[PDB]
Amino acid sequence: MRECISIHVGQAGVQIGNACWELYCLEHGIQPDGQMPSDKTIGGGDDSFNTFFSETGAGKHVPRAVFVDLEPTVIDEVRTGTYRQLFHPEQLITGKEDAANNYARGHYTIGKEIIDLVLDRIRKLADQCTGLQGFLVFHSFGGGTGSGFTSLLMERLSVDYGKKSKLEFSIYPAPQVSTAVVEPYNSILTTHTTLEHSDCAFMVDNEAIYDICRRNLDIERPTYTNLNRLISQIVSSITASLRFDGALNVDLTEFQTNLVPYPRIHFPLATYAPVISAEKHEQLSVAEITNACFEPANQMVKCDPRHGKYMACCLLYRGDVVPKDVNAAIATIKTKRSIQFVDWCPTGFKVGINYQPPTVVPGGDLAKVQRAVCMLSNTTAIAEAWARLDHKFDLMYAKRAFVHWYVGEGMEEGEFSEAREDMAALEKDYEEVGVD
Amino acid sequence: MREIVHIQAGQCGNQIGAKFWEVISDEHGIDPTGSYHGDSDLQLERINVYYNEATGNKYVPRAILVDLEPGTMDSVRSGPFGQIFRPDNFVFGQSGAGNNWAKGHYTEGAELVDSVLDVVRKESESCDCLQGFQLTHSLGGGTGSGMGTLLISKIREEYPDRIMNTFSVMPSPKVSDTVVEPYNATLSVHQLVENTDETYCIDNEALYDICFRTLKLTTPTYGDLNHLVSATMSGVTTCLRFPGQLNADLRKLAVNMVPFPRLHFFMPGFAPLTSQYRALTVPELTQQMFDSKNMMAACDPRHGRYLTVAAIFRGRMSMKEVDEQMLNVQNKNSSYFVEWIPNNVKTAVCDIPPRGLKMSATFIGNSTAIQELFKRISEQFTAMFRRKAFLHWYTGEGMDEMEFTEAESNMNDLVSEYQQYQD
Amino acid sequence: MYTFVVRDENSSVYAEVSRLLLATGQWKRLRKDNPRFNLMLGERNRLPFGRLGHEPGLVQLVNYYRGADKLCRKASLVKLIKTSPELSESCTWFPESYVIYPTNLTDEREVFLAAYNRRREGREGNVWIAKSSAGAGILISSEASELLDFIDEQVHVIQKYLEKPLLLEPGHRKFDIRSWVLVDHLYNIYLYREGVLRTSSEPYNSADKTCHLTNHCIQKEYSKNYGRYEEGNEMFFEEFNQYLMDALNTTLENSILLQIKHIIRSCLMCIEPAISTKHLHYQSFQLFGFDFMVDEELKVWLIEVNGAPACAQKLYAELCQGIVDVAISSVFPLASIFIKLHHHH
Amino acid sequence: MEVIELNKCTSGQSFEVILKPPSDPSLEEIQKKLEAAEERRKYQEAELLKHLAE
Ligand SMILES: Nc1nc2c(ncn2[C@@H]2O[C@H](COP(=O)(O)OP(=O)(O)OP(=O)(O)O)[C@@H](O)[C@H]2O)c(=O)[nH]1
Ligand SMILES: Nc1ncnc2c1ncn2[C@@H]1O[C@H](COP(=O)(O)OP(=O)(O)CP(=O)(O)O)[C@@H](O)[C@H]1O
Ligand SMILES: Nc1nc2c(ncn2[C@@H]2O[C@H](COP(=O)(O)OP(=O)(O)O)[C@@H](O)[C@H]2O)c(=O)[nH]1
Ligand SMILES: [Ca+2]
Ligand SMILES: [Ca+2]
Ligand SMILES: [Ca+2]
Ligand SMILES: [Mg+2]
Ligand SMILES: [Mg+2]
Ligand SMILES: [Mg+2]
Repeated sequence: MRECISIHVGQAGVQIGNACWELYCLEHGIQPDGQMPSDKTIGGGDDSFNTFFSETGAGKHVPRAVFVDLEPTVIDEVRTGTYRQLFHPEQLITGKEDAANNYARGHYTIGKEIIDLVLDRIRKLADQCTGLQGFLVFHSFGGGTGSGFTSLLMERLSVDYGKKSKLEFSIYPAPQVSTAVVEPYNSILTTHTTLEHSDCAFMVDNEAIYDICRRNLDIERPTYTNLNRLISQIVSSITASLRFDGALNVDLTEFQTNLVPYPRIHFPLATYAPVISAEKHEQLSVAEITNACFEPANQMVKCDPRHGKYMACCLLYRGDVVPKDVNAAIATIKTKRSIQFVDWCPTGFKVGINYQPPTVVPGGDLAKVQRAVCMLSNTTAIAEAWARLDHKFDLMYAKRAFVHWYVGEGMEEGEFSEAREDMAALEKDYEEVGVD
Repeated sequence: MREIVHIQAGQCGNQIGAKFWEVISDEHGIDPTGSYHGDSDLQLERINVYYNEATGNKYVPRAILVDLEPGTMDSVRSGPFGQIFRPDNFVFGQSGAGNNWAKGHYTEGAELVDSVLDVVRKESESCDCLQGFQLTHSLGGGTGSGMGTLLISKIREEYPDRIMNTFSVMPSPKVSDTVVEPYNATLSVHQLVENTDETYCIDNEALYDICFRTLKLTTPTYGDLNHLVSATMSGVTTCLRFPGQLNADLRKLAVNMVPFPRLHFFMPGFAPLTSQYRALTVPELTQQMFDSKNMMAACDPRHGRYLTVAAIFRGRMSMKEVDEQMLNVQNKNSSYFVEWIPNNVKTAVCDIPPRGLKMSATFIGNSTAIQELFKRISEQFTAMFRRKAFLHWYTGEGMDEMEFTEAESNMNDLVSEYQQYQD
Repeated sequence: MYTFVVRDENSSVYAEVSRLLLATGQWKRLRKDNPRFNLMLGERNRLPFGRLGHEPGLVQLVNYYRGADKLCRKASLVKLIKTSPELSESCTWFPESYVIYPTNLTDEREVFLAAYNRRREGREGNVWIAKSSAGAGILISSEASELLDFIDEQVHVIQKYLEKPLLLEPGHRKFDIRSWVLVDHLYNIYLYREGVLRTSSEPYNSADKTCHLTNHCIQKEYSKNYGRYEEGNEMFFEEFNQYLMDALNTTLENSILLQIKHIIRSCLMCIEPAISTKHLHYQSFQLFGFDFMVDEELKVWLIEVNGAPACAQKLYAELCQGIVDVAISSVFPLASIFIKLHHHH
Repeated sequence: MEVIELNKCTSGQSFEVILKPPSDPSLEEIQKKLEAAEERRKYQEAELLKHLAE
């Protein structure tokens, strides 16, 4: 058994992390006070769920997580929340004044004064791990802390844990729920400095999650709570192999091996199905949910894979699914869908099935389903998200709009063009792989 | 608790500031004695932003009252909410400023500024996390204009890493006290350009027109004008005084609203403005919110372009419909929003409406059309300065004609800076 | 009050469409860089499809189908027909074609020569034609050596030249048929009722490319009989149908138009899965120009498909109005000249 | 077409289906950048105080 440490940075990271660990406890039968009745090995054990939970002598299962935010308001919710008993206070790190949606403020000015404290707390959880695989980092692109401080943390982690893998869960900015105009700046800045330090990053576009909540859950004006519930389901499907017995994606290294042949192109596209309103149902079959994995309306990032190429593809099923039905659905899909792989990669799918059906928070918006699937595909079409982000960056930076806020924090104007040039190179790489 | 320190200076600043504290005290359920008698926890959730808590569960406004004359502050102390202010926070002289910027900034104000800074230091020392300062004042007088900008300069020196915000009343010949107001306003504006992060430009010409043309007040008074300012000030600070996600603090507001450091002068708007029990639909609020007749700067928005816009909706209403209407306004009038700042319009909704209204909307716009306001002041300034008229009032306080020439050039530069971004 | 932007100033078809939209008083044109638009008349090359459908509260429509270039490129069309089971290499309405890459750069040089030798040995007609997508440069020869050497001198394509074309009388001249097809956001296939025949003004000689190429520009530049028979070497369906009845005792519908409609459906239905915007965050429509060849046996052959075609002068007003009616107003209603080719989605 | 590496356990099973064969900076450097940014802030603030002193 090898442990994983979860790091949640900023409001988006903390709130999403709070929803994920709530889902983890429900899936593993862990009560809010930390007691796990099904865990017969009291105070220890090397079970699959122990990769995410440590055990005390009193039987409490403590998540291997660190919560960091430059403002105390959001983390104070966890301190007095339903699962406040899970985390000891050392895991919750809060500042006083946040990054004010300013990458430079979160990276240089305020991050410099708290970076050592965060690492020391991380070191405490690392000392409890017999073998540490790496870290899972949750953050937003647009926030000052989520962008600026995450990039600083990623650099230090590569220094102190050079042999450990690092995976990202990143929230792509969407104007419908955005809180700052400079989010395109922070997104590109944090991507530039984190690109070499991340082995695999799962981007979630708030626009896609927002529309899925409206379209499929009949939510008129989705809130962060609605968005995070859906996001935690996708995250749970992705990390389920690390927490349950299985043979696919059993460790963080396998994610890079199965999804990332080219290190820079490490942004797999996530597609989830089915999303069913609890207020509403005809249960969908294996073929129907598998076919929905190729509908853009169900993707975490709105893009068209038909006009890109695939480098890898994993199917993660939860519920009543047998391999025979998966293969039959795949055969039909190939005869109706435009699925183009790169010539230097096999045209196939890695399939993982967990018999336990997806867990839903009681009283939530997602209805219980007999079977669900999350598809992780490394498609060049996801570069459309970079193109949108880069265009907005170009519009503002041409006039130097808002640049003085970053320069005032000690950042140099050249870093803007340095980061933009890196994004331009990244866009070029995607076009070479996916376009003839 | 991200505290804000409030300062009101001069006759106009204290009269408007007093009404403002009266308005927000009612919203937060604070009586004139400082006791809380509300019925919702949203009122007290961010009460610490503007109020200190004392013994006996009392709430004392974090406000400092400044004037070179005692008359107006004596009225405030004897006013409705006079007893709620901290007695030691009344800092006043006796000489006065004579509607003279030099007296407030150089001679009379200089003698009193240090004692004001002592009160500011005392208030700041007891802050867990100080956001910055907000100042209410007029630019046409001597104390608010002259001593107010001197206070800003010295506050910035002692607190360089804090946000400086002002509600600044712009003089107008329509509602005027002395002919030297263009002189005082021009001198103050340069100070604001350098030493403030956010300035809400409130034009007495616009306030009078709204009272006369819209509210149907044939003989508006200063009290009537201050009614609009109180309501506008309450609306613009709504995101600061109640839980929310957008523009919840001074620095985040500045980051969203100020693409260039010197272009930080905002046009405020309020809706509805009724001369009264009729319910107002969300589409009606949005149209009136963006209507020039509801603006407080007496500038035509169609004469320029919006760099950034902050919208605040208050009351119980369909947030889905609010998003639709806001998107409709931008899409139907996209030509008036600069395309090089994508998604430059941010909308916030607060459940608690203002007193007497089921719902309301507050508009904060950073428009290049504000240059019309500075052009008007510059023309009035030059009309007198070219003949050196009334300069002796200022040269008698030690000022030189060169300082007036520099102020004239600085404001013309500010007008030119707005012009380049409007094309 | 809908909004639209113009990003292709050289489009004669959509210049009229833009003019008609403004004439309705309900469409407002924006700057070409303004993102808050309902309709985009995008540019031909590198249209930013990835930035469409991401504007909240805006239904966005564009006048091109992403991925349609597979059907509107010389090399792409040949590859699509051979590799698509819906069309197969045994396609009967498409001339035998081969994609040949220049030697200075898969390729089908050896495959092309294998079929060429069979015709030479079999005494059959062995005349081929070479062309590319970078031309105004077309070579017609009966010797394979000249064709290959010419290409080496961009990617070209070689296909069998129809040595027995249908020749109009009087004149003994060659011609080609242009059909305009509109595909809306629902992927309905609308065929404009009015077609044109770009005829050659010189007698056909099977033993000079003036009488072999039906290009309007070539006929108006290298032909000395331009406009002799019909105005601008353009014969419309009304006249051509009358000629078929008088000369061959048949109608345009039965002899030719049925095959044309069949070919249009086969091509568009083949690529429907790859380009449909049925479940996409933005919607697409596009106007296509199909060029057909008719042999002496009244058999219709497909030459190429144009993604950005121009319309006949007399037909500009009617066709552009139809575009606004069924393609733009269908998605943005305001305050038939087409034939619907029904199919299975 | 081909199913390979079929692994079965109590909680589920996994496999692979193939349809077609194929055809860092050091801590010293990090601190230098952080300290360089902090120094630029001090220089900018010092100039402001110099301007206010005048
Ligand atoms: N999906 C989701 N997105 C969120 C959530 N909270 C914030 N965001 C997004 O994150 C972006 C803003 O970043 P934040 O995380 O709020 O900022 P921060 O990391 O706390 O950094 P600061 O500037 O110091 O506040 C916006 O685009 C929001 O849409 C959340 O709970 N769920
Ligand atoms: N295989 C073939 N058999 C007979 N004639 C052919 C032919 N290929 C081309 N042609 C002749 O050459 C002409 C021009 O060919 P092509 O369609 O490639 O030119 P182009 O691309 O310049 C026309 P447009 O762009 O206007 O559709 C045709 O109109 C036809 O007369
Ligand atoms: N809106 C408003 N404006 C005022 C009020 N009192 C004065 N003014 C304006 O302020 C300017 C005079 O400044 P004033 O505050 O009286 O001078 P000070 O006391 O020395 O700061 C003139 O342009 C007046 O129009 C008031 O109560 N409300
Ligand atoms: Ca155990
Ligand atoms: Ca590494
Ligand atoms: Ca004195
Ligand atoms: Mg935050
Ligand atoms: Mg006065
Ligand atoms: Mg052509």
